[PDB]
Amino acid sequence: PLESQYQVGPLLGSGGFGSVYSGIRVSDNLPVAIKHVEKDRISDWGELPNGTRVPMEVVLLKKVSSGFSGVIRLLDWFERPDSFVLILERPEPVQDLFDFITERGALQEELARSFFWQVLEAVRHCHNCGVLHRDIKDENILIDLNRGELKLIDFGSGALLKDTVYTDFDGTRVYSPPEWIRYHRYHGRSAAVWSLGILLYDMVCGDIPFEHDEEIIGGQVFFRQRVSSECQHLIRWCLALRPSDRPTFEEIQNHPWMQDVLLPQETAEIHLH
Amino acid sequence: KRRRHPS
Ligand SMILES: O=Cc1c[nH]c2c1ccc1c3ccccc3[nH]c12
Repeated sequence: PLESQYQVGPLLGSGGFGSVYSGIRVSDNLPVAIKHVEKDRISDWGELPNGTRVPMEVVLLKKVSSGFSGVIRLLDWFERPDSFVLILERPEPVQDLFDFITERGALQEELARSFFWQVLEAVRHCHNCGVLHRDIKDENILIDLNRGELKLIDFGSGALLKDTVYTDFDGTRVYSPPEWIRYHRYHGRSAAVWSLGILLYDMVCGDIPFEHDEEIIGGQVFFRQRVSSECQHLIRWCLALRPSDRPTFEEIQNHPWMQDVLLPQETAEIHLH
Repeated sequence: KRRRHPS
């Protein structure tokens, strides 16, 4: 029984991913987000262990939802006649990283470092669980403003992680790597690193570096804000034009710019309260 | 000039 169990509040957002609403779980008042996707729009499907045929996104979310992490967890789901309904966690209070950067401008490096580290941890988690997100971007990161914790949202463009080439992509073009732009081909991890490159520049400069395909394939990174040499170096490495010249996640997390990261609590205290 | 970009 879906409507007896959740109390539906206001629409939080809508778009390519469908329509997401605020909610409270009637039993114990847990805040939730309720996401509706129309069956006619899911072109990628999987099978649960439980026989039943679900949208890939449900598969992906159950793979990454066990235990704690920086991924918004799937708490429950339902099939309706023309849609699927996904019950997700909702942090309170929350703001997404896109609105946060619009409001605050380029972030101080200490803050960019804490945020970026937490995203790295969350993306490593997805890969450990066999899941490739494929739409890493500020708009897909929620900030718990009290705990200082970042959470990944929206696996609807995701895929099972593989080591062979991907030749399909429905994520965000301005975060897509140049081998996708020119050849309609990419490998998972290395495309993931490129999009993290775009995300890191976004954070330290106040907006993404590239809007057009020619800029993406140009691989010229101009800095519009004062950014430290070490940080510019990490960004440029993540945005290397050849995939194999990009850093591994290990290499990113061992980069000198990534040393002495703040704890989430510290980050909330210094930068968010 | 700053904006969201859909999937
Ligand atoms: O999954 C796609 C989403 C698009 N906006 C979302 C999505 C998922 C969860 C949330 C969410 C959770 C708590 C607060 C605002 C939110 N916005 C969204």
